[PDB]
Amino acid sequence: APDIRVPVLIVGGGPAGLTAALALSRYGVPHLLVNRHHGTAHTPRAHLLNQRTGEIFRDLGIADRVEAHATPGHLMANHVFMSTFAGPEVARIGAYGNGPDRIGEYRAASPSGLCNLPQHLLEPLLVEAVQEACVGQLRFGHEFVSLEQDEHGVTSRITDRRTGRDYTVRSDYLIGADGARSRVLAQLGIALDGATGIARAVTTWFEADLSRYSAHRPALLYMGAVPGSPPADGRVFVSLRPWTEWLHLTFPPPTADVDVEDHEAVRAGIRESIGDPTVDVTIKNVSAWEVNSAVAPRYASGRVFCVGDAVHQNPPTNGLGLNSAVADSFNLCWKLKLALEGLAGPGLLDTYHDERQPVGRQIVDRAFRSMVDLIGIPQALGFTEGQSPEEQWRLLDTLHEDTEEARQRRAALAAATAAIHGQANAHGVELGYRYRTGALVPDGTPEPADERDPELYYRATTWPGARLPHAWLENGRHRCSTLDVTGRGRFTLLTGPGGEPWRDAARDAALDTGVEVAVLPIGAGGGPRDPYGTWAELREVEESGAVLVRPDGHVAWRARDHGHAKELPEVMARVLHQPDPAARR
Amino acid sequence: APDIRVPVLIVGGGPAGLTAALALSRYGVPHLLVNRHHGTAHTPRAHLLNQRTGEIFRDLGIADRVEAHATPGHLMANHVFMSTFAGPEVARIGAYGNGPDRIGEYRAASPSGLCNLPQHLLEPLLVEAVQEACVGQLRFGHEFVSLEQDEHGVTSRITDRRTGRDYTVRSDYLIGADGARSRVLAQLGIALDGATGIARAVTTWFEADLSRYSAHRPALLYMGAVPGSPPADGRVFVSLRPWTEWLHLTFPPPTADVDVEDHEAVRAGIRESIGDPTVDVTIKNVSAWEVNSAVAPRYASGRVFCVGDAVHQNPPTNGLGLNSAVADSFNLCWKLKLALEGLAGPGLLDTYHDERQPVGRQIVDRAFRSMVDLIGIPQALGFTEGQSPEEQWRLLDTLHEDTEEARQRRAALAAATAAIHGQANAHGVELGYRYRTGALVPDGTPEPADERDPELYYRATTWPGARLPHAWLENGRHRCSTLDVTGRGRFTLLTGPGGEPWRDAARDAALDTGVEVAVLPIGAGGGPRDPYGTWAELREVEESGAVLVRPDGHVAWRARDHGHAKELPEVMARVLHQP
Amino acid sequence: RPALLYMGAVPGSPPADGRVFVSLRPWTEWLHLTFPPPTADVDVEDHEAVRAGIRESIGDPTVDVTIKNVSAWEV
Ligand SMILES: Cc1cc2nc3c(=O)[nH]c(=O)nc-3n(C[C@H](O)[C@H](O)[C@H](O)COP(=O)(O)OP(=O)(O)OC[C@H]3O[C@@H](n4cnc5c(N)ncnc54)[C@H](O)[C@@H]3O)c2cc1C
Ligand SMILES: Cc1cc2nc3c(=O)[nH]c(=O)nc-3n(C[C@H](O)[C@H](O)[C@H](O)COP(=O)(O)OP(=O)(O)OC[C@H]3O[C@@H](n4cnc5c(N)ncnc54)[C@H](O)[C@@H]3O)c2cc1C
Ligand SMILES: [Cl-]
Ligand SMILES: [Cl-]
Ligand SMILES: [Cl-]
Repeated sequence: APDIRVPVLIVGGGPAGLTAALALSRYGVPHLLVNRHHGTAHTPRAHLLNQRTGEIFRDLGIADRVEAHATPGHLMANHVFMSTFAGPEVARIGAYGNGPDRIGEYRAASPSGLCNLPQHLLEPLLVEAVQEACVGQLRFGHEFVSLEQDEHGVTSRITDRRTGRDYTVRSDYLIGADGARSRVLAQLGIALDGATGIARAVTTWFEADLSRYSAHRPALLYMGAVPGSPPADGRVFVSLRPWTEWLHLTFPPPTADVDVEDHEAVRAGIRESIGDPTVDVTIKNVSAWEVNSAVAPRYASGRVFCVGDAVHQNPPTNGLGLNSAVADSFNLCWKLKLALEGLAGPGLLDTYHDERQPVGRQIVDRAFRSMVDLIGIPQALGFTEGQSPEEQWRLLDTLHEDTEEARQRRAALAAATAAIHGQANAHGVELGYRYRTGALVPDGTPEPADERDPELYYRATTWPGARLPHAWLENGRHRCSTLDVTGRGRFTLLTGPGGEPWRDAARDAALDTGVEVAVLPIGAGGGPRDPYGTWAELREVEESGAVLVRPDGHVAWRARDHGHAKELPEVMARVLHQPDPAARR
Repeated sequence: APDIRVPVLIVGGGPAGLTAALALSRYGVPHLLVNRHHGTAHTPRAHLLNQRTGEIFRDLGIADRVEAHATPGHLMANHVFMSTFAGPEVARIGAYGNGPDRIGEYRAASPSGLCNLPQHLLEPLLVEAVQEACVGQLRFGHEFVSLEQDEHGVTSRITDRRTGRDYTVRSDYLIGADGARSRVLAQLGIALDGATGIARAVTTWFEADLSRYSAHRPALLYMGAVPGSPPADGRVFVSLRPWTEWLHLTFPPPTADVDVEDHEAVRAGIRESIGDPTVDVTIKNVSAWEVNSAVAPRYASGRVFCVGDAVHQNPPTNGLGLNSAVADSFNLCWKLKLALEGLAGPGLLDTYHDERQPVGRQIVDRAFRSMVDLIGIPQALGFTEGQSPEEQWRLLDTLHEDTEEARQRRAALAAATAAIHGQANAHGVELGYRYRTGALVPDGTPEPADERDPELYYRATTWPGARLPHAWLENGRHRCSTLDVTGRGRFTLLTGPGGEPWRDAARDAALDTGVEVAVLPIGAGGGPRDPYGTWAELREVEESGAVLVRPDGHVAWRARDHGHAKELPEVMARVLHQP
Repeated sequence: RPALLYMGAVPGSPPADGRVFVSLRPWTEWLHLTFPPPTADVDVEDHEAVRAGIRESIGDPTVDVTIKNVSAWEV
């Protein structure tokens, strides 16, 4: 006899969990979320919000609230390598699409920019949105202990940490959003692939007016090396509030004792990284963080689905962790809604693993290689163990000399610096991932490809599994994206001139499946216009064709022309995995 | 074969029709709206937004946009009777719940205030919200010509006025939102009851800095009488942007040359009303419009439903027309949504007329009686036709003498002033209307009644048919009304401690009817809190009981205790009029 | 749809009767350029004719138009 019955139990109220609660809130699905801690994040942790996250927050209706508090992209314009903050600079690249060679592609790719908003500010914004909708319930100070699942539901044991009293929750489904060392994932018998404690990071949150060393070269990341240090002893400054509020990251050797409470010693390390004793440093927090590089081989078992840091862990390079957490929960929730309605079978819920687990592998691999690229810069300079400050100042000074030695060091520094685009301008990784199996019906066309590095370069496509291309439309006098007039908990069929047969096809699809397909003509039927012609360029179907958009803004299917309209009802049945045991496997 | 097939055609793009397109947008219902004019309203027209409209705009997600542009309630604090604007004042009452004797009741009654936002500003906000949703389609410059309907739908003939191209729309339902002289209502064979041209009103929109004559007595309405005029020649000043943007209203006798383009003449008239020839007056527009008071005996026929000015017309007094237009469309759209999904029949759509026609009768009668009350002030002062300026100045001055004559006029003024509460503080009209037949199950309790004038005084109740009472809840640390956590396209069952049996009952109701009833415990089960205990006081059920709230914020049913749980499935089948 | 140049054509005009709006102070101060035919009598003092033409170019008579200057220029 269970204490609570609810359609969905969310375990964990970090970004992944709160994203799932907000999505289910927007879709009208009652849920309970339990979070072990009494409050939201009390330190910055992850901060970089990429364009995909920006699009998901527009769909969930919180983008304006996030933007009001976040650092804007133009104050993240560079990625800097330096000696001390007050000393000579080593190298610099354009970051986050601000450089003239990337800014066009970044603007064409999304209605959203990149911005910077740390977790102690983001999480309260998600909490407020969830409380305002009043569809599900948040319980902070409540700890998940264990689960059993069966054919029909999931029975979970929960502890109220204040009262010490246990209770049980019976749910149709459970979301594991409980972060690294997930108890939910463990209870499923799923063990991550990869290494644990591959490094420690010591992250210090502090206040210091460093505007004299930063404002002329605005950046999110200033990566420093104090002359007389081995190459591994890099000092990473992260701008949180230009140019007064900061993180400082060090990577202590495996055999160093870190006293997180020793503010005195941490303050002296930061003053050494700055190299200007007149800058007053106030410590706000110091945290030691075990860095892993690991990914779950399976994301789900039965009626339990794990998201975010429960199924992927990586170094902070690329800032992919937070963005991938948001996109995991946004992939899953519209699928749980249709299953709970009886409009989709367990076959649709299986596509969560099929679509998201390969992205988990991709981001863990990319973040690892970007962490290893960092040491290339001080190596190119000729920095090693056992060098005096004076020897390293001389290597920096002799860098610009008219010798064979200096020419080769300048070449090695340019090559080491070029590789940092893999973390500063990784547009293909951020926006260009495509689901190749899952809640989609291939059209028989080959995947578009070119000679450009697919990690660095995004290429807009309606190929099924791809995120729908962004184009500026106009609805009367209202400027709106292709991504703004799709999603929001429904399927949308984008059509054009000569697309009338799509209306009866969509009508038949909804009758056969009980799922509505909204028909939206662009540049026809009095619908939104394509003022620049950009949508006609990107849609890759003819005027009479169609692009079928899922509730998460990925393309489920496309059709060159209205010759394919009669396929739509069967396409929708296959996307929804509607349990037809005669249906064709 | 029709040109266009669409669930709902809305005819008319004023407040009523734009509200319907916004509600249908929020509910995900594809629709088409045609409006004969190429633009939204080009002059202020209706401006007073009452608390109930504020609540509906909170439901439809646009109340913050409206509030950013509107005059706030505290700047509409008085209703003023005066001579000239620059001359001596005659009388004053508190307005719109600003007086100390009404402010408490107005604050407890709603999460929303009253505000002032003219139609030329409000209509673009609704259009923008509809275009942003991109669920339905707006076509301005398109004119409805005629319809025919059958068992299965409605076929309308439309003309594109710029091209003269004609086309046909086949819709399941049609909303007539086409305003006064509704072409849609006519084609239904339904004629209004009440008179036409009961008067002519001349409305001048102008700019003048009158802060010196208004700031010390903030009002929406300054009602003046230039000494040497008959009582019927009242000048109504309406504040639009304190204190530089105004309307000036007059009621010329049904015989008089009204040149609307004669600006220099209107301008001279406004200057005389002000009584201070140094004030610069810039005319922005002059409009003549015929004041009616009629109400349709029937709001609907078959698959066609008429809202707002199509079905009720009244003088501007009480500003009920704009508010009632919004509440008509909000009553109707959630019922259409359940009808289109096959979860309700024509029986639910019949409740539109049953609920809203009686409110149309009430507002037309109240507004007429409020218009008639206005002449009572100048009459109390002893003003009549055929008096000189000096004669009327003398009567103003003598009003405060220690004579019997002056004692009597003083008493007659006070009584005529007290009647203006029926337009200035008519809280029971604005918020307290209750549906007694329609999409509701009466609980078998007698309707709460009391001694207070029910036009003036709102009495909060969960008696089925009433608007759900406002209480402040807190959901975690988020402050929210009972009205914020209900509505928004769904049925909600508010419960309390010992209400667990309502869980199984709502699930059974969903199985039998196909309509979800969201269960929301207050002060139990980790749900929203009632920090003051106000909700426990207003809910008029026990802790273990239930209040069933409709998508429009009205109560469909209540139950004293959890023993009534087993009744919820049949209650839901009767509210939805399932065969 | 922010622009320096908004080039209009009032339906029922010859192609050569283009109306060019030039944004000078977004969105309250403007130029309006026409190219009258070589026959036309241009009266740079008839503010009320010029005003009626701008209102026509705009297509919304609720927009108040205040003339600052009219000039004819030999291209
Ligand atoms: C100390 C620390 C510092 C970090 N700093 C950075 C950084 O600088 N840059 C960067 O890019 N990434 C960083 N990360 C990772 C980043 O914070 C995550 O990628 C991001 O929060 C997404 O995580 P999530 O919501 O999946 O999990 P989390 O943020 O870990 O949240 C999961 C939540 O579940 C709760 N929980 C755990 N067990 C239970 C249970 N049994 N019952 C109920 N609740 C439970 C936890 O209390 C926690 O609130 C850091 C991580 C940690 C742990
Ligand atoms: C000149 C004027 C001044 C007013 N001033 C005041 C005031 O000061 N105070 C006050 O309280 N009330 C006033 N009103 C009334 C007030 O505007 C209405 O109560 C309010 O507009 C709500 O109206 P609605 O949406 O029902 O209709 P409306 O605002 O009349 O809008 C209906 C729309 O339908 C369109 N239409 C008509 N026929 C067709 C067709 N065949 N096809 C397509 N579309 C069609 C019209 O173009 C119009 O835009 C005024 C009305 C008028 C006409
Ligand atoms: Cl804690
Ligand atoms: Cl938003
Ligand atoms: Cl709002």
